[PDB]
Amino acid sequence: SRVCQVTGKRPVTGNNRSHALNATKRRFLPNLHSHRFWVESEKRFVTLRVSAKGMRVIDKKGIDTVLAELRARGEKY
Amino acid sequence: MQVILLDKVANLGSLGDQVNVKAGYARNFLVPQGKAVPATKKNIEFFEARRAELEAKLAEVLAAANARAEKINALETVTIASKAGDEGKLFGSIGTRDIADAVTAAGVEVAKSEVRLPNGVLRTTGEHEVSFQVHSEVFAKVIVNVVAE
Amino acid sequence: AVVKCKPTSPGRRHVVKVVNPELHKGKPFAPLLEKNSKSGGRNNNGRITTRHIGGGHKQAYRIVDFKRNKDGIPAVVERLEYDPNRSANIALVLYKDGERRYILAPKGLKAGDQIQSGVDAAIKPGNTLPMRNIPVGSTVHNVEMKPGKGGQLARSAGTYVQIVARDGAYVTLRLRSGEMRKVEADCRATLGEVGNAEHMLRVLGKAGAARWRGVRPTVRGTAMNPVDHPHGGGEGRNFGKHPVTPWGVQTKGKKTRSNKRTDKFIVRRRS
RNA sequence: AGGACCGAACCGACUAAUGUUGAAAAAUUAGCGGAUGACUUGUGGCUGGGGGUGAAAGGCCAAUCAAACCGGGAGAUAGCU
RNA sequence: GUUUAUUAAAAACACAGCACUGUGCAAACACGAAAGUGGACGUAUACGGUGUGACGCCUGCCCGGUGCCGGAAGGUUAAUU
RNA sequence: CUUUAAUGUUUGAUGUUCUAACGUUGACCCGUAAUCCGGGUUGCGGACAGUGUCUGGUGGGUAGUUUGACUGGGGCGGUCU
Repeated sequence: SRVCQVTGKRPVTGNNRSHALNATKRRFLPNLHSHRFWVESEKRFVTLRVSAKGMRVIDKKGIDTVLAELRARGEKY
Repeated sequence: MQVILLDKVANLGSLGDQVNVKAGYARNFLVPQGKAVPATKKNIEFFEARRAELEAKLAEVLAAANARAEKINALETVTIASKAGDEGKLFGSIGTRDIADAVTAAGVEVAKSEVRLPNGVLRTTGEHEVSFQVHSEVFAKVIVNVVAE
Repeated sequence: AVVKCKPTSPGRRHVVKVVNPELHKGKPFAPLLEKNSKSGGRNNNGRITTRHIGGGHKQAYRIVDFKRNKDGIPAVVERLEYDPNRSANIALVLYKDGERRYILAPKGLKAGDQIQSGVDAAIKPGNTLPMRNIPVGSTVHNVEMKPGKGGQLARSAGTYVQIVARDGAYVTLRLRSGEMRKVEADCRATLGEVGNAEHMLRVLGKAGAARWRGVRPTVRGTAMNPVDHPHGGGEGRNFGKHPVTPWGVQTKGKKTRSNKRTDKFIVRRRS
C-alpha cells in the first residue's frame, strides 16, 4: 500500500472542482519513494518506502530515533 | 543543513564548519561514508571536544596511507601478459580488477576502487601510466606494461 | 527452392511452397525440447489482450542458444531442423566436448561445417565474438543489446545488421528497419547473414493455411457496429471519420513511441 | 496430395406440407448442404455486466440482452390512466 | 467456409493476396489504481492497427477544410516569481 | 553620486565530465535441490528517466445532460415583444 513508513500518511480522497463547480471524485496521493538510509548503530543499509516529507522529518530526528518509532508500533523495516 | 565537516573534502569546508549545503550533497555522500556528521544542535557541543582526539588520530592514518603509497613504488613497473594481435590490438581488456589482482599477487594489496583510470581504456600494447587515489591531495603514479601473448 | 503448386483444386491454385531438401526429416533432439502452452491471446486475467491469436497446430519449444555463454570451444554442425517457433531455421551443433546445442542457422552454413566461437574467432560465417574484434562493415546477425543478454537483434529470416562505425566505446549499427542505433562494444554477435531468405515467396494459398498458424480472422471496423468499434457503421458502406484504432487512437501516421530513456542510444530514425 | 468429387454415421437447417390451446415454449415428413477438415464431438478449465465473447447479426452470455439475474436504495418518480 | 439459437444463409462477414501506418524490446498495443500478464520465452522476411479483398490490365488530377508528420523567424499564452 | 574596469561571494542559462541518490525485465553468489522476491559483488545508464502536488493543451475513450411553444395531426415554412 502507498503508506509512508515513518509518518504513516495514507492517500486521501477529494473532489475535482472545475470552473462549473462540478464534483468528480479523485485521490490525493503522497510522494512515496523507496530510499536507502545509512545507520551507525546497526551498521546496515535500510530501505524504507518513505514520503518526501518523511525524509525531512528523519533529518532532524535522526535515523536512530525514527527506527525506534517504527519498532515502537511494530512496523517492519 | 548545518553539517560539520570531518575530512579534507573539496573546497567547501575547513575541517569543521557550519555551511549552507543542500541535503542532496549531505545525504548519500557525507552521512554514509565519514567526512562529516549532521549537527542538530546536540552534536555541535559534543563534537567540539571531539576535535582534539579524532582529528589527531585522523592526522596519523593519512601518514600511514602515504607510507603505502611510498612502499608500492618499489617496482615502478608491473608486467602483465595478455592475448593480443597485430598493430597493438588486444582481444580482451584490462580494468581495475586486473590491476588490483596483479598488484595483490605481487606486493602490497590494493583496492580496485582506488585505481584512477579516467581515460581509461587499455586497447594498445606498450607502456601505460595509471594514477592512484591514495589521498584526496596525494596521488601515486605506476607504469603498467601490457605484452601481447 | 520455391514451387508453385498446380491448381488441381481451388484453394491450391495460388499455393507457393518453400522446399528445403537439405532440411533433416525426423524427430528433433529430445533433451532440447520444452513444453509450450498456447495462451490464446489471453493474459492471467483471462481477457483477450491481443486479438486474432488462437488455435493452430501444437508446437514444442526448442531451447535455442542465444547467449553463447561457454566460449573458446570448437563446434561442428550435424543437422538442420525445422523450428515452428520462429521463421528462421535452426542447426544442431555438437561441441567437441560432447555437448549438443541449438543455434540460429546462418545463410552460408550447411551440413558438415565447422564453427569457432572464442576470443580469437576467425572471421567466418557462424562464429560468435564481441563487436570489439569484428571489422566494421560486415553483415552481422544475432546482435545483442547488453553483454550476456543473448541474441536480441536480427533473429528473423533473411535479416542482418550492418556495422557502420564504432566512434568510441559504443558501436553504431544499421538495423534492418533502416534506423541507426548505438550499442556498447561489449555486446557479442555473430558474423554472416541469417538463413533462408525466401520467406516472402510463401503465400499460404488459402484461408486455412493461416488458420493453423495461430491466427484468427480479423474483422474490419467499418463492418462493425458503433458500440463495438469507433468506425462503426451506417446505412451502407460509410466511413466519414479519420482511421483510428478500436480504442480511439489515431492510425495511419500518429507516432506512438514514448520512451525518453533509450532515446540517447538512437541517432537517426527509420524512413 | 487436395480447405478435391459422389455418398452413409455425424454436423447444419435452403424449399414445401402438417402442426399453430401442437407429439414439440421452432418439431415431424418429403426433399437439401458439408461430410479429412477454417470439421465434429465427450470430459475438465478460463474470460462476469458498461463487462465478457463475437468469420460482426449490436448476435450470444441458463426458454430474456441497445446493457443478464437476485437482493437493497424503494412505498424511486408519473402534470399520466 | 461463418452469420441474426426461435420469420432474413445473402450480393452480408471471413479469406489467401495487396497497400499504408505504428513499433529497436523494459517494443508498440491491450488487460490491470499497481505489481504483473499477453504480445512472446517472438525480435522489422517480426508484431499491432487500418482499408481493400483470388487472378489479369490499372489505380488519373487536387494539400484549400480536418487529421498526421517536420520547421523555426516572429506574436499570444498557465502554474511559478 | 552617473558611467565603467578588476579580486572575493550569492543567484540564473548553456556545455563537458564524475558518482553516491535513482533505474536496471545485464552477469555472478547466497537464503534455496526455486526463471518469485530479497541481500551481497560487478557492469551500463545517471541526476536523466520515473513517481507525487499544481498547471496549460488535447481528449465522445467514458459520464451526466439539453435539444421551446403555437400549429385546422406532426415536420417543413411562418410567428413569439
